[PDB]
Amino acid sequence: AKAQNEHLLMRQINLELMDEYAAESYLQRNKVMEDLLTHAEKELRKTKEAVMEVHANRKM
Amino acid sequence: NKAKRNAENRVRNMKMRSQVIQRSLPKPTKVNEQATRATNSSADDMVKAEMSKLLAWDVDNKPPSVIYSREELDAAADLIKQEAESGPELNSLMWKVVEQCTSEIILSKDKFTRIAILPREEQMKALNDEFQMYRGWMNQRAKRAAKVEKK
Amino acid sequence: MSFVCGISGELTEDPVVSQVSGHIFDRRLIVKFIAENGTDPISHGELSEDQLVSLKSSGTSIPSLLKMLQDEWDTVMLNSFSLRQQLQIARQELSHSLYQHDAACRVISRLSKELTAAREA
Amino acid sequence: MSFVCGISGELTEDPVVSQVSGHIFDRRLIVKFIAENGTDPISHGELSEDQLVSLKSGGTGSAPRNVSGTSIPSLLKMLQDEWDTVMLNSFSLRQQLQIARQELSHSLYQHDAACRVISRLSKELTAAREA
Amino acid sequence: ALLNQVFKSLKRAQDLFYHDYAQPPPMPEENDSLIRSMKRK
Repeated sequence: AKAQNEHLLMRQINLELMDEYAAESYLQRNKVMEDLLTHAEKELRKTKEAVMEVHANRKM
Repeated sequence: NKAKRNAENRVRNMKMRSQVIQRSLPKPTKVNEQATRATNSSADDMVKAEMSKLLAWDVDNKPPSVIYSREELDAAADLIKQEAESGPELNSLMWKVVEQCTSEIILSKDKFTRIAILPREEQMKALNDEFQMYRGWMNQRAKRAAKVEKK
Repeated sequence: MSFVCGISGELTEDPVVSQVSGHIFDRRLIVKFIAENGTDPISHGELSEDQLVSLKSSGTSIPSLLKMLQDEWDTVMLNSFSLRQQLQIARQELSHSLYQHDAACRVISRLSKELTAAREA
Repeated sequence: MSFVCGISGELTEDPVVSQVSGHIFDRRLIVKFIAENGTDPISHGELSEDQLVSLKSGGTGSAPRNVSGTSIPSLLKMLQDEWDTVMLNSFSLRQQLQIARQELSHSLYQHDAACRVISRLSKELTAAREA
Repeated sequence: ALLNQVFKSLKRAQDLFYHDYAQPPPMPEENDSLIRSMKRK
């Protein structure tokens, strides 16, 4: 019962700090994650054309 | 007329207050009615009597019927510390015995007692209520945590 | 060898000593102490991260190690609670002692004034 | 690419790191800087074209980037950051306790104050009761 | 031994603070703030 009292205290301090900064850090996290998705879709599109170009050089 | 003339009075009267006020140390939220009971004959009894007035001054803001200068109290305090001797050093043995007291002392029958002197069934009731107090403190926190979490 | 950190009292994997006091620390705690408090933790003198001298230098089951963490974390938090509980008890003893002292000064003040009357009876 | 150049500030497509800098540059930038100035823009150390290595990703065996946010390293990291906070917290509590516990031991006059009251009151009584 | 004086002193201190016993032990402001500052850093 003493141990759980401190876990709950540290939980409160974490939650209160989380209330200050979670909304910003999650927004910042998404803004980084969005960049990876667009850059991955760039790589996906770039490699698709290269596969298609090989089909072209084969047919030609 | 409102700086130094009254700033002196602000600090002067603060030096008349008890050191518990001046240091902002903890002080009880209500003066225990048992803490003023005395045999009215020992030196300890009149010091306990005056201590009860100091507590009422600091807890209830009920000032004493007589007030003393810092000079009287410092002259009185000088008379103590010139008399007092053999003030014990802090050591590992002292740490051991104070820690033992914090486990040995529990309230029972609405009074603080040794744990080992109580009847066994009274020890069980005391430890039950001691545990139930901690479970109260947890639940008071957990509700606050869940409130913030839900948001 | 076994080295004990002055902050945590635990065996440390990275013992470091400060020139401002000569007490050994875990690097990570003392850097965080310096970064928060600036002083040496034991001598209270000014300290800085460049004044730190590095000292010279198995696994069993993941379900077991996770249970060793659980039990060890409960011990660390139990200690922290007992310190907060003991610290309030020390403050409660202290403030009581000052009240006894201040009440005794009022008694000694009261009696010493009354003792002047015996010279003019 | 995800690499951002330290000097141009752009997301580069020609990532190169130099051994003296420990820092990331565009190839097209650093070669002319070496040509015109022979110097690391960051540390102001010397540079030469053999000190430069170009970054790559997505080779065979290259693990998929974890994006789930949770990870074993990051959980162990924040469990470590909890532990450091609790020890430095506990250390300052232990220091606070030592200060309070020290002075209340030095302040243990109260029985000697009581003897002074006994001595004063008994003198008072003999001085009050002589007429 | 000193334990007698310690016990009686502590007993009086508890008795003086009797009505506060139901309060949980506090967290000092310095310690709460140094937790938060480390977390923010």
